[PDB]
Amino acid sequence: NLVQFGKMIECAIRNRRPALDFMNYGCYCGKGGSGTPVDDLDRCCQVHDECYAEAEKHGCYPSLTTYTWECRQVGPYCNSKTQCEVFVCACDFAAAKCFAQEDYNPAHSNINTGERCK
Repeated sequence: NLVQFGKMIECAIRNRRPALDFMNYGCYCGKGGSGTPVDDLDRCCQVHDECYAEAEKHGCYPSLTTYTWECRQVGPYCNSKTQCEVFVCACDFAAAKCFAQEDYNPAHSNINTGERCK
């Protein structure tokens, strides 16, 4: 669920920035979901959106999913059981690792998505 994804980001990126930074960034970081991603970080978010949308297509509801995971020395680690929770944990896991790897450009935060993401 939302809080878990937040804690998972924090874990992956070693609390280098607030998880809240990833909620208003580029064309895809935040809720939905259009145009060309402004950079590879934003593309993390696009792939994440696609992942959730696959999950929902198959009967999961990512916003209602509370999965099982742990923050380990090596990073976030999914330890879920049911199909949906395994699927949704793995969406969040790939996005969090992606965020840890990619550059965060402050000029790409809080962009006019109305105008720049069509």
